[PDB]
Amino acid sequence: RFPAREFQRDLLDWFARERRDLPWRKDRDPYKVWVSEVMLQQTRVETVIPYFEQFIDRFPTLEALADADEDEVLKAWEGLGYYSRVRNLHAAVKEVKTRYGGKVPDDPDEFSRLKGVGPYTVGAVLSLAYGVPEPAVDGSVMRVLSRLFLVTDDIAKPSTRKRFEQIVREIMAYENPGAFNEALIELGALVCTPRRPSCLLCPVQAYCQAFAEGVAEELPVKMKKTAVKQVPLAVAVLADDEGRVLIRKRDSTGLLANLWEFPSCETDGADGKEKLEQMVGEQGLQVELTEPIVSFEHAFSHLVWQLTVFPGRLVHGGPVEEPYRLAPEDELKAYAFPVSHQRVWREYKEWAS
DNA sequence: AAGACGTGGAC
DNA sequence: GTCCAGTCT
Ligand code: SF4
Ligand code: NA
Repeated sequence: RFPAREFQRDLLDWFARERRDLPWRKDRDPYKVWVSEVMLQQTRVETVIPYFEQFIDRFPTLEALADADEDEVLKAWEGLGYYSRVRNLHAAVKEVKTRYGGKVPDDPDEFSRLKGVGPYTVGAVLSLAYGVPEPAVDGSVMRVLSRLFLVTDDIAKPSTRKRFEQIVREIMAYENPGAFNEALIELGALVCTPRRPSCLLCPVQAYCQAFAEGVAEELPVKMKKTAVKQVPLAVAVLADDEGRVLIRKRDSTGLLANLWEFPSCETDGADGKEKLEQMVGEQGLQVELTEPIVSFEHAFSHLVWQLTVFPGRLVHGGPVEEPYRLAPEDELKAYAFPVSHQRVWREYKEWAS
């Protein structure tokens, strides 16, 4: 029904000619392939490249990552977003070392069991690093296959991904699965792009039903994103006479987990300075707050923070208890802060000067 | 199933 | 402004 060999030949030959020389493509070490694949989840290649180089220089082997402190690993991810990815990777490499002696499982079922590894990552790492013929369907590959085969099912449904995986299992080049899987990904990045695909240059134009019917710009089908909640947030920047600043570590469950922040309160529409003073008072801390110096927004995928920054002076009436920490200005650089709170500090320092 | 979960480009 | 670059729950 489908001329698989003709398709594979046109695809893999194109790939050998156009493949980009990306940093994680220098070899097939499973640890390096796995790190790159996790960083690339909902993150563009050009964004990842500098993070990857810095991460692998700090954590050159799987055992190095496993043996590192969680705060050092989070700092190496700082700014990349979706920070549970790195907490899950860190737990997963620890299990690979403790349990499997440091060798990344080559069994799909075993690799699939590690935290942060789902169907795409299983297929990506095992096909590239070990030759295992598991499909590696990400959103780009879903777009490619939805066009090639004129599939109009919503690609957000998990069932749709399962259908695409079966398609790949039938058309795959079982002789070189890693190259086949990489080539579909590279086709989606360089040719079969979300808007204005370059169908006239495409190596597999011969086999594309969407091109035949003239509807490539209309695939894949995907539900429009649900609007997000708006969340007002009040943030205190508190310094003592010696210049040190009060920061606190977020809880390990939920939004921006285990990152550091300036003390803050979801006002839920209430007065900021009032609610902020109640919260700090609950702790050795005597604090008087200033009028707000700036307000700005910060987007997440699922909500938007509306931040207002309030300066204040801290006088020590007791010890600073966890989760809080008193940090000299010169030491703040050592802590991993979300981008929102990086901006809080930037705005505080511009106002001060 | 569908919401939680960051951030930044390209239109 | 919209859309795009997976996994846990
Ligand atoms: S012909 Fe166009 S729509 Fe079809 S796979 Fe190639 S770039 Fe995509
Ligand atoms: Na998993």
